[PDB]
Amino acid sequence: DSCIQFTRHASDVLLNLNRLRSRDILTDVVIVVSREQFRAHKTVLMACSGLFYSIFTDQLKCNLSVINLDPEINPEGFCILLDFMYTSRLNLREGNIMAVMATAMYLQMEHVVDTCRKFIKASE
Amino acid sequence: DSCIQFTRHASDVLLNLNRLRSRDILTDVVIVVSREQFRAHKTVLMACSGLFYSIFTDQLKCNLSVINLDPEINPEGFCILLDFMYTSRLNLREGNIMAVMATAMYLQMEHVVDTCRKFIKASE
Amino acid sequence: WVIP
Amino acid sequence: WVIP
Ligand SMILES: N#Cc1c(Cl)ncnc1Nc1ccc2c(c1)CC(=O)N2
Ligand SMILES: N#Cc1c(Cl)ncnc1Nc1ccc2c(c1)CC(=O)N2
Ligand SMILES: [Cl-]
Ligand SMILES: [Cl-]
Ligand SMILES: [Cl-]
Ligand SMILES: [Cl-]
Repeated sequence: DSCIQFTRHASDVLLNLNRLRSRDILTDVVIVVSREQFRAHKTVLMACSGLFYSIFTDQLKCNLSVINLDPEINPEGFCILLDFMYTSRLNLREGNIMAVMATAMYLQMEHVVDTCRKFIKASE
Repeated sequence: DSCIQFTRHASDVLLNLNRLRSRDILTDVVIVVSREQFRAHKTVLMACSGLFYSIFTDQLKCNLSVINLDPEINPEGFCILLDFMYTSRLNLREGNIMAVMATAMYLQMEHVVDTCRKFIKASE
Repeated sequence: WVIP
Repeated sequence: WVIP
């Protein structure tokens, strides 16, 4: 086509989706990770994670307002990944890398798994 | 913070939101523009448009599944702008520029209004 | 705005 | 991945 493109559009959309999440506006699911709860938008979760894409395209699970993650999932690791989904920013640290990588593998977030593997290999 | 950032993340999220729209997955509103209907995600509309941001933060309108636009709004102009919202790509042409600009003004999409004004000024 |  |  003969379209023009606005370079910052995708980033501005994601910034606004994050602002809606922070104000709990039109959030439609709560992700339970042991004792912790995280409110989010199903569409953003699906757009970032192979696991959520599978869950919310399921004819029964698409209608659930609560999703309980595997008890082995670390809430801080999930929080870091949820923040990444809404911002493109990953708070990767020596103290959280193992939890972040394990959570990204479970959530099926290949690019996060890739950078975690690379950061781990560099420290050995 | 000491975060790392994935450059393509925002673009990949928007590409997936557009794929969900094309397959009518978790779309939660229909925008009626005279004889035409457009299914979309309220969160994406709010993230791109000052008008939809106002509509869906309203305590009554946030719950509506159908929104009827002003009868002066051109469906093709709306279609072009809805595509822009989900892709960052604007199909701006001599034959549609006036409708696109009028629709962007109504939808409160300042960056689109700006490029339309610039393209019009160049042709006079 | 750019030509993509 | 980059340093933002
Ligand atoms: N929503 C949506 C969606 C659609 Cl529509 N099509 C294709 N993938 C989608 N999302 C999704 C699927 C698999 C993975 C990711 C995202 C990131 C990753 O590492 N794996
Ligand atoms: N959703 C959301 C949203 C939030 Cl949370 N905060 C601030 N703006 C939001 N969206 C929005 C408001 C005004 C305009 C646009 C988008 C594009 C434009 O030209 N005007
Ligand atoms: Cl439920
Ligand atoms: Cl990823
Ligand atoms: Cl309704
Ligand atoms: Cl805009």
